[PDB]
Amino acid sequence: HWGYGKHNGPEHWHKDFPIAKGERQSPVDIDTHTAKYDPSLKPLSVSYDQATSLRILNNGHAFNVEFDDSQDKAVLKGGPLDGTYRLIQFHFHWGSLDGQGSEHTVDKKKYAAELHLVHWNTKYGDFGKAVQQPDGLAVLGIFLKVGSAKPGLQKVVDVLDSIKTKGKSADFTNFDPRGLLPESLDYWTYPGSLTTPPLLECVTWIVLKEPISVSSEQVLKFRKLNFNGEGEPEELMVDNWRPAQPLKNRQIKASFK
Ligand SMILES: NS(=O)(=O)c1ccc(NCc2ccco2)c([N+](=O)[O-])c1
Ligand code: NA
Ligand SMILES: [Zn+2]
Repeated sequence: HWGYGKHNGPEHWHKDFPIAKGERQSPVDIDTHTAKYDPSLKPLSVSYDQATSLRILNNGHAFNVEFDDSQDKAVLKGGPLDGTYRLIQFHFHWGSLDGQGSEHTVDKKKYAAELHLVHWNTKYGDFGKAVQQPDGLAVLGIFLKVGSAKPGLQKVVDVLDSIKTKGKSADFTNFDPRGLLPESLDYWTYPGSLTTPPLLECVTWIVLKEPISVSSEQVLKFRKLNFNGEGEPEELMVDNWRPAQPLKNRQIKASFK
């Protein structure tokens, strides 16, 4: 099955998932000098006050913080989006060292990690139907650099010991994702895909320009997770990122001048 290693990683995914070579794959490099300001783009409306987190899961690839998406409790709208997109989960991608880990790059710069807040378009009723649509998903991407600690991340860091291996989960109620945002909501946007199999081309990507800072100790704890299950040889969960893919016939738009 797919993963991030030499024999099952991104260079192999196309065999089982031929859309890996498709026309709107993610991530991409954001070439900042050619991303054109679009004055018709609206401010992003992130409404997370009523978010209800439920659980955190090590799925063998990353960890997902899952939300109650049976009502419009945490939603993303505005920006490039038409309608309303409901938060279902967030997760991260990160590196073995601070100089890599992000999926998107900015003028070829790799950040230490990247946070993805995943939302589905409520006009399709359920996530499974949304991922059959070219405008089914909106993913808010936020870069992480290593510096000062992010206070709102520490509750995540501290539960990771309890979900070390694939298939382990823990209660994770009352987590406020507002604590993971940067100050500015300036963004770049483009049409793309999921960055892991099944690589479905359903995503409006919204990538924030301002990184959040996390401490070295915080990211070091991400790197103590395991890809393997309990009682299997230890494979540290590091370098769970897909490299940049060809931009093809797409334009990245900037929300800011
Ligand atoms: N790195 S990402 O934000 O693009 C991403 C990748 C895969 C999946 N899911 C994979 C999957 C299984 C069935 C359909 O879809 C998700 N997600 O679900 O939020 C997000
Ligand atoms: Na452009
Ligand atoms: Zn992701």
